[PDB]
Amino acid sequence: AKKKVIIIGAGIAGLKAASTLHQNGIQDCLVLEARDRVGGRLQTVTGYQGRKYDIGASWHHDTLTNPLFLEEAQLSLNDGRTRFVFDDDNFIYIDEERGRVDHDKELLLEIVDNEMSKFAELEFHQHLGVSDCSFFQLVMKYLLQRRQFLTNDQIRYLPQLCRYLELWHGLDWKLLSAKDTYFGHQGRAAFALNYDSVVQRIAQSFPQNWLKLSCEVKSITREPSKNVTVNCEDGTVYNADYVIITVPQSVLNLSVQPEKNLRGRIEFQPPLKPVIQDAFDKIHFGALGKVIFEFEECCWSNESSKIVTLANSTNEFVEIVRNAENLDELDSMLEREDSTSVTCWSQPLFFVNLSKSTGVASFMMLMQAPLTNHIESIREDKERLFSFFQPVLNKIMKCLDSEDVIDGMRANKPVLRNIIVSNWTRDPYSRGAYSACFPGDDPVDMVVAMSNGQDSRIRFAGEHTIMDGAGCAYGAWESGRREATRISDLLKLE
Amino acid sequence: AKKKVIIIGAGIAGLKAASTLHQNGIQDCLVLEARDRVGGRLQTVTGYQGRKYDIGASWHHDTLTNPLFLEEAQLSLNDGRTRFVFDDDNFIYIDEERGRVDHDKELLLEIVDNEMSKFAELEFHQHLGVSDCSFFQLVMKYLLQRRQFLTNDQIRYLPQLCRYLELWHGLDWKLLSAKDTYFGHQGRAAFALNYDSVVQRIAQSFPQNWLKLSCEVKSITREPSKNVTVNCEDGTVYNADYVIITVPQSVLNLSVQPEKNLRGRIEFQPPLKPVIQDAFDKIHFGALGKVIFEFEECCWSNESSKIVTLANSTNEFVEIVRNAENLDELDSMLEREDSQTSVTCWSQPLFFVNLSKSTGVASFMMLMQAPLTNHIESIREDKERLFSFFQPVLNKIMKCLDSEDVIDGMRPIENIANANKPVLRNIIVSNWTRDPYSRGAYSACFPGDDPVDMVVAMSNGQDSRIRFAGEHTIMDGAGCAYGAWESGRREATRISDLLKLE
Ligand SMILES: Cc1cc2nc3c(=O)[nH]c(=O)nc-3n(C[C@H](O)[C@H](O)[C@H](O)COP(=O)(O)OP(=O)(O)OC[C@H]3O[C@@H](n4cnc5c(N)ncnc54)[C@H](O)[C@@H]3O)c2cc1C
Ligand SMILES: Cc1cc2nc3c(=O)[nH]c(=O)nc-3n(C[C@H](O)[C@H](O)[C@H](O)COP(=O)(O)OP(=O)(O)OC[C@H]3O[C@@H](n4cnc5c(N)ncnc54)[C@H](O)[C@@H]3O)c2cc1C
Repeated sequence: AKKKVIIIGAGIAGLKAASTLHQNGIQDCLVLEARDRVGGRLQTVTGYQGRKYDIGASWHHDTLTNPLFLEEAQLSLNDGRTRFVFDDDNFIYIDEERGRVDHDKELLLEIVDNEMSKFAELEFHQHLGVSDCSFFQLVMKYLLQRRQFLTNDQIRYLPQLCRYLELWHGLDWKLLSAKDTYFGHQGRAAFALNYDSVVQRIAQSFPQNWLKLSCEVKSITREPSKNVTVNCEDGTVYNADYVIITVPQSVLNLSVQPEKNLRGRIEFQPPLKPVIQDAFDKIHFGALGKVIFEFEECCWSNESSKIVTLANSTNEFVEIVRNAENLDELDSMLEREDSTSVTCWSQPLFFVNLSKSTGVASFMMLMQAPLTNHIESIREDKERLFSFFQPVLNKIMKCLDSEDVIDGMRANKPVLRNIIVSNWTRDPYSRGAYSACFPGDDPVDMVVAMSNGQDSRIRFAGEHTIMDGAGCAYGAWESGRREATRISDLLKLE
Repeated sequence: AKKKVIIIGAGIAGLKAASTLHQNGIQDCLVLEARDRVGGRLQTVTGYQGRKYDIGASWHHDTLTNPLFLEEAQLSLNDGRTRFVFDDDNFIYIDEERGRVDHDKELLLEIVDNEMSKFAELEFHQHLGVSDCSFFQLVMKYLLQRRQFLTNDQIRYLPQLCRYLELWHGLDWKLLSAKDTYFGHQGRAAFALNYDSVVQRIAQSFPQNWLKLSCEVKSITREPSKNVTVNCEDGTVYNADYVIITVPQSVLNLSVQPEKNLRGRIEFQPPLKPVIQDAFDKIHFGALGKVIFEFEECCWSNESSKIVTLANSTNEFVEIVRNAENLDELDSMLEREDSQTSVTCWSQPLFFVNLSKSTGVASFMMLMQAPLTNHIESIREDKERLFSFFQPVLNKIMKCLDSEDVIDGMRPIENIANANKPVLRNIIVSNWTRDPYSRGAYSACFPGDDPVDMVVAMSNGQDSRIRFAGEHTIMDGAGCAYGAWESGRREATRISDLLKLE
């Protein structure tokens, strides 16, 4: 029961940490995972007829700089096996009443969207001391400043188009920090085929007996006797020189709350430092969610792999923008316009057309908080799911030269065979999708507190513990490498 | 004759400087201009049937932050005049063999173009700075690094597509600094209608008797008796407390040469300070050119106002990229290919503005770059040769825009007319490379250039009395009309406040 290093969590951060420790000659380590599987928020599920889908992470982002992707790419150069596809495409944008709205010669929405993004960059990325605000408020500020140079249809539709950013963060635009909204992407993203192959390679790169599944860690204690004690729910006790904690930010947040009996919650003694505890006030957790619609066969146009459905907009909104004297006045007018039920048209949805990129007759749809929570709470009511998404699904088919969807879950018409829904908001070992900023948040606080450790022996890794690739699989992966490398170096000094 | 301020040059920098002096109550100033007109590199010309075109600057750039543009926009709110139109559009890209190549579900050229530009940003914004190279060299590196993630057609057409940036700098991709190639476009640009209204509104805002046209300044002397003496070509001598020199960088560059006989050259006594002379080695001058094609009427598709014809590309290039081991071998393989013809309309990218969609005028405004510009400008009076040169791209554009080949109807006596076909009526060409008072288009970076040196040396002045304004003297809006406008305001405000305080 005496270990060099114990890693809590077998997601990509934990797996890479173990892989790195082995690579550096470190022996007698343990990876403790609460689930009966490795991978954490990397999970590939099976659906209709053995079709595979990533229900967690699915893209390699930032392929110009992503060190994890580059490893996959180099392997692919050496054996010629396909591990990923570049599915970056020209976005189709769909409004309920107007239909297709992308690449329009009069609307030119993509062009004003870039100006909007330039506006956002200029608001923050030249200055210092600028107050943060919601993404919604930033768009309203843009419209107010540029209305003289925008058509009515541009004012109506542009705010709904730019909300695709909600699906980068997993948050509604009024919940989302403007300051953190517009980050740069370092090149195209590559769709993983699939992430389980990445997980399995890393998992196989260290001794297989290090791994302990179905092992929920319940407490971690530092005796002044240097060593760290790790208590598991099964009553097992371990003693380690070092400890790398990779549980999600959301699960870690449970430690600073009194209720002990929460699933996933780790009791720290001595308690997590105030800098760590206070950092939870300045960073939050988004809820990107996924729904997979599996069809019998593709009878729609494969013009694009990328399709976004726009939430409904109004002409009354345009009149309000043109008539408002200032931001404050704009806020008042929009409130009185507001004063129904959430539908599939209440928010933007991002649909990936897998038929074009992978040859599979399915759509992978991304949704955001607060929709994600409501949908995941009914993930087993398939009739109710179909009735909710039916209007957007039918509008999509229409715009893709096809016809209305037929419910075949129990000609050239699309037949829906199965629906798969994510569970991240309800799973106690993830409790949401990934770290995300509300207006006023400062992610650098958490990253600093996390990467400086609780003490020299108690360390942290994971998507929420690093700057580059923050929120992303490659950031989690790098953070794991980081902590293991540090510990490797300290261990050889003995 | 004794003057408070003498301004050399009546371009927008010089005009705004004079406007500013008058606005702040300064009297007895002079604007000495070598040409028989004001406006400098702002010039609106008249063509077929009274159609007007800006043959110099035509866009308000960076409309999010452009202070000249924002003043224009405020004026239109005030007086109901149309001064501009937003003509940013989705680019139509045309290759001679394949036809339209834009927004293509297989090629997706715009997407990898975006990636290349991100690659460029990453290349020159790491903490460790790197050596500059040509835009060409940068593009090749991208292809060599990213070939695993690019299809054959992407490798073939992308490098031709990206060369649209040649028409922003007025420079061939092998002549252009990669470091300065990708800069920030702060919002959409607005097409001016036209820049002559801008010139007239500033020109009319100071006393007309301040202006002296056809007045070439030949020397500027700072008497150790403290004032500045300005000598003109005709022999007229002037004395001033302050002088604002706004002649182009290309003309100012002549001052380091000894032969006084060079047209437009100004003799400085004492000579331009070493920090100024040295800055000329770290900045150069591009040659953006223009050709206007005027048609009888629009019989082409108005899907977009923005059209770019790509220079010819080969599948052989793709094979070379796929088979190269490193950068050195890639250069050798390309240089052999380059060794194994004449210059044509397909030897370089050309940027065509379709004025019919944005302005309702049945004409195209085409932009060209060095080395092509000076060659075309040299034959500007030979319409039939001009037509013959551009005929293949004009025809390819018409086909791609659902029309027919172009008819030469440039001679009125011939009574040429047609319904279905595009009838060319007139061709207008710029002359900025052969005009001694411009000698090119605007400041531009060769690889290794650092424009900061010139801007600093210019903004600090030759001394307290001898100041500089113009597009080449300012960081924000460098090269641009609004940079020149702001620089004029800058030097005049400085002098004006100084004079007020006495
Ligand atoms: C829907 C969705 C889509 C995403 N899309 C992308 C994408 O396209 N591209 C991308 O790069 N990233 C994406 N992400 C983000 C990415 O998945 C995360 O950044 C990354 O998976 C986080 O990995 P991690 O190792 O840091 O944490 P995890 O992968 O969650 O691993 C932490 C492990 O700790 C374990 N654990 C928790 N508590 C205990 C305990 N008490 N005792 C023992 N073990 C415990 C958990 O079981 C978990 O497996 C997406 C995420 C979601 C949810
Ligand atoms: C083809 C072309 C297209 C362009 N497109 C754009 C565009 O789209 N948008 C944009 O913002 N800018 C554009 N520009 C750049 C823009 O025109 C310049 O940045 C701006 O006009 C410079 O003005 P200036 O007053 O600084 O110099 P100028 O306008 O050249 O004025 C300097 C004056 O000095 C006078 N002079 C020279 N020598 C003497 C002398 N020896 N004695 C007395 N007077 C002398 C000259 O006659 C000249 O009129 C373009 C330029 C060209 C050439």
